Parts: sequence; C-alpha cells; structure tokens
Amino acid sequence: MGVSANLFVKQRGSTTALKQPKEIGFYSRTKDEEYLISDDTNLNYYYLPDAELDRKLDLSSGFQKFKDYYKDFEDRCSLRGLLETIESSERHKGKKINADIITFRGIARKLISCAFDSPSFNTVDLRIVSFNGQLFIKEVPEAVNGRNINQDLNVFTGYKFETLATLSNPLQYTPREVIEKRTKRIVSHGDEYISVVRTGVGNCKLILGAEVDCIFDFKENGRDNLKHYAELKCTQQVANISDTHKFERKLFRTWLQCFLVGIPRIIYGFKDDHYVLKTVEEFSTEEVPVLLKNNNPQVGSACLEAIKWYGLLTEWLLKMIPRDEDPHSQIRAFKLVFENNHLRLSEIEESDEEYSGLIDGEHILSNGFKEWRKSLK
Amino acid sequence: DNIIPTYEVGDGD
Amino acid sequence: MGVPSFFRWLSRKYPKIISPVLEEQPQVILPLDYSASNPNGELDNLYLDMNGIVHPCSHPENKPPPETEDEMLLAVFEYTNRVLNMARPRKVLVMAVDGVAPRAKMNQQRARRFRSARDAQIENEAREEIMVRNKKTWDSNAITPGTPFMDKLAAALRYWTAFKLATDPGWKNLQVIISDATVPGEGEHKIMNFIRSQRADPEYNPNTTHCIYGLDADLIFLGLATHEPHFKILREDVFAQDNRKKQNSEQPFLWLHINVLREYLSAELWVPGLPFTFDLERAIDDWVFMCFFCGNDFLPHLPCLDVRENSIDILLDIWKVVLPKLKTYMTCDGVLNLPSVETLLQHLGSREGDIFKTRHIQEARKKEAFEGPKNGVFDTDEFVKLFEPGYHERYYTAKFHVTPQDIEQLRKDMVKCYIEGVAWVLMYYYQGCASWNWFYPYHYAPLATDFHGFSHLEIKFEEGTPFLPYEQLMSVLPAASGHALPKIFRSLMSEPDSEIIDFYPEEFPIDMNGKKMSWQGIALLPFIDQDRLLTAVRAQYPLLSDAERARNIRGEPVLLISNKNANYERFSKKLYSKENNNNNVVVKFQHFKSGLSGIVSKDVEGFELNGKIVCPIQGGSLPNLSTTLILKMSYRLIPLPSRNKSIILNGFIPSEPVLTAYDLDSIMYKYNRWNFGNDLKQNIVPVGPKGITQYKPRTGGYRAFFYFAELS
Ligand SMILES: [Mg+2]
Repeated sequence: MGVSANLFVKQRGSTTALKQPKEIGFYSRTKDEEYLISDDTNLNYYYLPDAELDRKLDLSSGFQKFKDYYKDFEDRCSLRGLLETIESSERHKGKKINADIITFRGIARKLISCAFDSPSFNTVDLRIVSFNGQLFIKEVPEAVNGRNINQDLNVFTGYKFETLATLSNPLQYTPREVIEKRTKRIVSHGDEYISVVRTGVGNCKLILGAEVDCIFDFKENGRDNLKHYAELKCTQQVANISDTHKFERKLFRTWLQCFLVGIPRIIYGFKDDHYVLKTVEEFSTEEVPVLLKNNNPQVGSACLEAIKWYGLLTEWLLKMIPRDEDPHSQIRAFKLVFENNHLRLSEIEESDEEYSGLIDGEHILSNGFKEWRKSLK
Repeated sequence: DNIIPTYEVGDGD
Repeated sequence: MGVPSFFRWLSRKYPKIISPVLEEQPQVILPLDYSASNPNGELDNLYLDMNGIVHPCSHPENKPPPETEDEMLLAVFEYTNRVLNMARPRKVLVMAVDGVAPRAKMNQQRARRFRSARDAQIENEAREEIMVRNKKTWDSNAITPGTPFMDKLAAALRYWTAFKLATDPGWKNLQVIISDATVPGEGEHKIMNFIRSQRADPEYNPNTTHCIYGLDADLIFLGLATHEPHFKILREDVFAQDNRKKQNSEQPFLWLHINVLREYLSAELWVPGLPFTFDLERAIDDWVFMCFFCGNDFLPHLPCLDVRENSIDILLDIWKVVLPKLKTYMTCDGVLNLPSVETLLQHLGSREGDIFKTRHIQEARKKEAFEGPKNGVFDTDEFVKLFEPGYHERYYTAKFHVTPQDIEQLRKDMVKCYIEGVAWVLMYYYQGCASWNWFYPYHYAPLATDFHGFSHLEIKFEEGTPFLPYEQLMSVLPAASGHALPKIFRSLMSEPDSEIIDFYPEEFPIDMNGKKMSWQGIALLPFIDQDRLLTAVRAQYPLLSDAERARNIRGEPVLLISNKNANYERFSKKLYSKENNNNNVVVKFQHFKSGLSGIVSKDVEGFELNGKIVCPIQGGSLPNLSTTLILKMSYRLIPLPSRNKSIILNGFIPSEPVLTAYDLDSIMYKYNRWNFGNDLKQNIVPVGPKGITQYKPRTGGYRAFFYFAELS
C-alpha cells in the first residue's frame, strides 16, 4: 500500500538560484559527544603569514599521535544537536521555523553530486527519512567497524593543515608561546563547531547544519557570522597540465560545499611528494564558476546543472508523496533513500522491519525532548 | 552562455 | 650648514627609501582636501608630533622670528595647514603635544633648559652693549607643559580643528584626536601608544596606511617598531637645505618609506646557517634595539660608540658573528635576553682598544690634512688617553674622582644601572613606560670591557604616577625662567633661605668630552632628590588661586572631535540627549564602522549642542557658532587585552616590491655615488596594498601554474 518511487539522475529542472543563506544559530560538539548549543569554544580563527610558506612545514608530522575521537562515537551522524539548536531558536519566538526539510550540508552535497559522480567515486550511502510536520533526513554511518596507511595519511594531512593554519582564540588575545607551540600540537577529529543555516531552492525552504573550519577576519557577537567564515581544504601538487584538471574537479566540489550555506572564502594548501606544504592560495566563492568557465568549460558548466538538479531533487522529495500532515500528534511515516544504477530509489519502512519500530518509537532519528517541544505546540 | 549561479532575496519573515 | 651625518648615512646606504613630496600649486582658495592625493596613494591615518612644528615656527632660520605669542600661534596654523595638504588623512588625525615626561628624560631636559638660559644671558649682554631699546628675546623655556603658553596652544588647536570640521566638506568623516600638553607623556610615546591600541582591536583593517610628521631621526626606528609595513615618514628636505647655498612657501619635503626599509633590511640582516629559524620581524627588533643602544635620550653613549651611524654598522657586524652561537634572537616583544646581550657586549669589549687607536689615528690625519672644577668649561678626556695602554683605571679615576680601591664596587653598580636603563628604554618604545620614577644616577657610561656579570639579573619596575605640571616645571627650569611659574614658587627657586636652593645653581661646570670643539659637553648639574623636591612644592598648594589649581590637574581625558560623522547620531543620542543631568555613561566603539576605535564620554570643557565657539587669537577668524555642525567629547584608548606582539597581522597585502635583485645582492655583499639632491627625483614608489591576496605565486599551486606559464 505505501510509497515506492524512483527518480532518474540525469533528468534536470529549471531553478538557477538559492534563497540567501541566514544563520539560525550554532553549536559545538565535544570529544565526549556532548552538544553545547549556542556555544562556540570550537570555532577557530585563521592565522598563517606568507613567510610560513618559506619554511618546509611537514603535514605528516605527528600522525602517530592523532586523536581520532569520531570513530568511537555511538551515533556519528546524529541530528540531536541540530534539532536541539532549532528548538532553542523557536522557544524565544513561540512558533515553528517555517522550513520543509531539516538535514546536514553533507547530505545535501552527497545528494547533488549524484548528478555527476558514479556510486563508487561518489562513495554513495544509505539516507533515511521521516516526517513529523516537515522532512528530517539522516545519513546511515559507513558501517566500518591511496591504499591502507597511505590513504589514512592523506586523510590526516587535511586535519593537520587545519591545525597549522588556525588558532583557538583571536590573534589579538593569543600569547606568543601558543603561536610557537603550534607545529608540535596534537591533531584531532570529531570536535567540531557547527553553524545552523536557513536556505532554500525554488519553493523548498531548508535548514542545513554545516561544520565550519574557522573565522577569517573577525567575529560579531549575537549576529550572522556567515560572511566571516572560511573553508580550509585538503592539499595536492600542481606541476603539469593534467594536474590542473585533477584540481578543477576538487575545486568544483569545494565551491558546491561553500555555496549551499553562503561561506565566502575557500583556502587551499598544496604539497610536494612526501608531505611538505609547498604553497597556499585563496579563492572567493564567487570567482569559482567564472574561473572554471574560463579554464575548463565542461566542469564550469556543472555549476548551473547542480542547482537545476538540486531544485528538481527537493521538489520530488515533496512530490513523491511523503505525508506532510501538519498536526504534530498524528501518526508518522518513515523511508529509505538510495542511489543505484543512474536511479535514486525511495521506499517506506513497513512495520515488520527492524528499523521501523525504532525510528518511529525511539531515539534513532528524532530526540524525545524535541518531539515533546513540537507536540506541545 | 553568460548565466551563472546567484542568491535571491528571502521571504523577510 | 651641510646635510646631517645620519641623512648622509641613509642616502648612501638605502637610497630607494626616500622620495619627493608632490604638491598641486593651484594659483582660488583650495577646497580640495577631497581630490585624489598626488603624492602616491591615500593616507588613512596621520600623526602630528606637535613640538616638531612649534619649534620651527617660533625660532625659524628666517631672519625675523614672530614678535608675539599670538603671531606664533598664527604661524603654527599656517604650517599645519600646509602639512595636511601634502598628507591628506582620509580617516584619522592625531595632534600629540609633549606632556609631563618620565624622570629618565627630565634630567636630560633640565640640562638643555639650564644651558640655553645661559646662552640667553650672553646674547642679552650683547644687545645691552649695542643699546628697539630693551628688545629681549622670547624665552624658549616657555614651550613646556603647565606654562601659560601651552595653555594657549591648547585652545588654539581645538579652535582650528573646529574651523576645519565645520567649514571644509573634505573633513566630513575625518576624526580628530587632540592629546594636548595637559595629558602626560611625550608626543612620540603618545603616538606609539595610539597605534598599538588601534592595532589590538580584532576589527582593525591590516592594510591601513599610516604617516608620522616629525623632524626627529628616531622616528625611522619607531616606524619599524610598529610592525605596520604600510608606513611613511614626512620630513623637510635636508638635501635641499644644502643645495640652497627664497621663502618657506617653496621649502620642499621628503617621504621616507618604511615599506622599502624593510625590503633593504631583509637582505642586510640575513645570516646563513642559524640553528633556529630566521624571522624578519624578530631580526628587525634586534636591529632597532642596536639603534637605541648606541644613540639614546635617556642614557649616555659608551665611550667606544661615539657616532651613531658607524656604531650601528659595528654592532651589526658583531651580531652577525654572535647570532649563530645563540639559542634565540636578543629581543622578544620589547623584553631583553640578558645572557645573549652579555655575549654581544663581550665581543665589543674585545674590539674597544683598537676602536680607540683607530679614532685617535683618524683625528691625527684630520689635523695634518687641514694643517671636578667648581665652575666653567673644562675637559676630562685630556688626561685619559684611551689610545694608550692602561686607560681603564685612568678613565674611572678622572671622570668620578675615585681612588683605585673602589673602582670594582663602582663598576658593578654602573653596569647594573645601565643595563636596567637599556631594559627600560626598550620597554618604553615597545609597550609604554615601565616606571615614571626610574633614572640613571651617573653622568657617564662604563667602558665596553665592563659589561659582564649581569646575565643572571632580574629586572622589575612600578608605574608610579607622573608628576603634576608644577612639580614638572620645578624639576626642569632654571631660576631665570621662573616667570613661567606662579609667583609663590619663584621664592623656592631663588631665595638663599629656600629648602631646595641647591637644585638651582646659577652656574655649574660643563665637561667637554672627546675634545669636542663645540657646544656638545655634559652639564654637571646636581641630580634632584624628588622626595625633598615634592615635599617643598606640595607645601605651597594651599596658597594657590583656583585659577592656578587649574593648569595643575592631570588631563586624564584626551579629546575627540567629529562633524555629522558615521557615528554622530549614536554618540549624540547616548552622550548629550541624556536620561539625567550627569556625566555617568560612556560609549565604546570599534574600528569597522568609521576607521577608529576608543572609549568616549561627554566633554568636561563645558561643550553643548547649541553653544558658540570663538577663537582666542586676533588673526581675523570666524566665531564658528558651529556646535550644530560638530560634536566634541572626552576620549580614551581601549586598554590592551594582552602584550603587543612583533608580528605581521592576518590579511596584510604587501605593496609592489621596489628593490631589484642587484639592490639585494649589493647589500648582502656590501658592494661599494648618487648626486642625491638631484637623483632623488627619479624615485617614485606605489603605496597601499597591491592585488587582493595575502600570498605570492609559488611553483606547485593552481593559480600560480597559469601565472608562471603566462610569464614565460
Ligand atoms: Mg576545511
């Protein structure tokens, strides 16, 4: 009886713009999975002078003492801090946020890039959905419980560059010894600052949680800081014409990541073989579509195709008939989403399934205190 | 093709 | 007179630092503060060191000096108006006047105020011998804090600022700060504290361009010590002052680009093979330390380091030999590493004897190529003969009149006090004064071979309060200039019954050093005992008039003036359209909205929104009535959250580099000429940030790949 539907991944819509991103709030996540709503202890500040690029800074240094906390988390992809942040913005104004879909920027990017990247290259994942009066979308974790250590070292390299280029407090409030210790400092992952952004495409209104690296120039208290953030990005050599094309495909995915949530600056480090930081370069998020149209037309073309697909995708998430029954005490429904063989597939999770009793009755998708917030109107 | 992605003004609520 | 030897050293060693000022010469009364600056690029900020223009106006090189204090103020307005037409600050102007100085300088000011008061008697005797009858010269000891004349300049400045902010539409968002003589600290120190506090705001623009006007040579080292690379210094042309061998209306001026001096120092300060990483911001701090160690306001020179220019070149050759043996640079954010300074001075002590031989041989060549006491001129050097063996004992026994058994106990104390002084002077310029009370107790320095046994020393200071203006005046004036004080204090200076007569000797011995055939000797005045001076002076206060207790308060407020500005509504609403008839509440503001930061409160001088402003001078100027056009307020710096760091800030974009590879190589390898008064006009250099990115193109980068391909 219930919903089953498929969307063809190379079909595209008509939307070519996003509603201007605005910051609802923020939270920081501790290494202990505690969520600190309206708290910014994990927001870093950028600092890396041009003179530092003359020094042969090594991005492999300290790999053996890496604190990867994120592996040990009980619910790696949990919505809890996003929902708990939304509730705090609703409590002081007495009404729901008018939005249709609540999700992470990472899930929005993983969807949109299906239009271009095949399931293996994309690293396709299960996505899982429910309604309450709006759609809530969650990623299913990787199930893990250029090869082996040489892939883990290329992952670590990104977290070390983000640790070398930043400070935990403003430069003006940081003592000189903390700047000198910075090359010896332990690198860690799963200790984020997450901004909560309101946005939209066509007629769809969206709330995206977005993990941000640092603030580039300055912080304004009690205001949208969205124009002050930057993304610092993972690093590679460029020494030949075909290296420019390998870079341009990474720069497109990086523009897509910033554009969805209004981050205006992208900063790239570059490496030799081995792990010496060779150079740094910086891009405004507005340059990238023009820069790609000039240097590589068939990649620069994808910037419009991505948004024409993002609108089609989000309209068909609402038009593939999940119930949007508004009364927050009416019975819920619950669905899978996949990408498989140029189709995206969606199916209800009927009450016989092991998931169905737990996403409907229990903690696995929406927090009990959030269900009480909204059922108390 | 001169068209490129841009933002639009929100609903003001 | 010829070019000063310091400027001959700059034009020889660093020729591309210097470039001409450009002027528009419009002849109409020039409206155009608002047109594009001809002398390249715009200034955001300008700082005026005001004593650098009060002195040229009142004692000019022109045969007529101004004949009244009213005409002196009128000349200062004409000169500052010419300075702003060259410099055109878009965002802020600071007018800093010398206030009460630390004890470290008061004992050096006292010498010059006593010395010039004796020169005034010698000329008044020459005028009396000719005798326009009774036409005495105006006493230049009047230009100090707390006098009737500075109290007059304080009103003239605040009026002339209002006239410009009311009448000129170019000033419609310029912010003017006035740090008058009633606010303590010298102008040079006030300006550094301002720049340092603005730079500590997170909202600060890393690319604000800056300028200091002033005639002092130390401004170059203070420009470097800011670590603002977008910096230029404005000065009168000392090379035209030679080539003139006919009025101030056509006197030319110079820019000195600190932006390009850093570019020279990048090659000059390079040392290969260091154990720690080379870092130009710390190398420049050590070089600025050497420039203040061997030429200074607060300490006497080492006997070895007689001329500052070739002395810097000697200390740098020692630092280049010592540095690869050290653990670190010698300075850090204004703090010394005494272990490393002890090794630098031990190396100088090993050269000192041969420096003395070569100086005496050179003076013998200068000669043949051409061919203590109770009072009067004399000379201690003629007995010492530093160029002949055993001078160490002969120096101390002649200078201090000390028997040879006590020389060790004396040497240990001078080296302690001199190193505490070197530590005080470095802290003064890098973080603001550590004590207002500290001073060096002696007329002379140790020899360089004396500098050992202080590596262990721990240096500490207290910010005691600066003196009140009459305590300052008593502490630096001779009895001859007593007319600048209230009548009551003149008795303490001059009656033989006074508890403090011994501080005011009518004549004192002057010791010519180095056989200097000039004015250059040391005046051996007695050092004031300040607890004994203050208890005498403060006993008079209950006999002052209330009009004389004013002029003797601290100007704890600096003052800010604005005019329909970007902050004018916010300031006017909180400060003046008040909740209650008090002065309780205060406004803190940040760099982004207008280009200035600070803390602001209602003015204490009695300003109000519908009042009248009227000038204090008889030059024919408008009573502006313009409290409707203008706001003025008491102003205060935001105090530093942490110690200031010698680093470049995030987002600094450099200018175009000026030096070619041969300019760098000829500096690295000392490759020794310009007809510099003419050849200087070939220099022009760009100002402000070039491009929009913080980093150079380097191979192995996406945007750099196309850059080097197109450049091929
Ligand atoms: Mg990043």
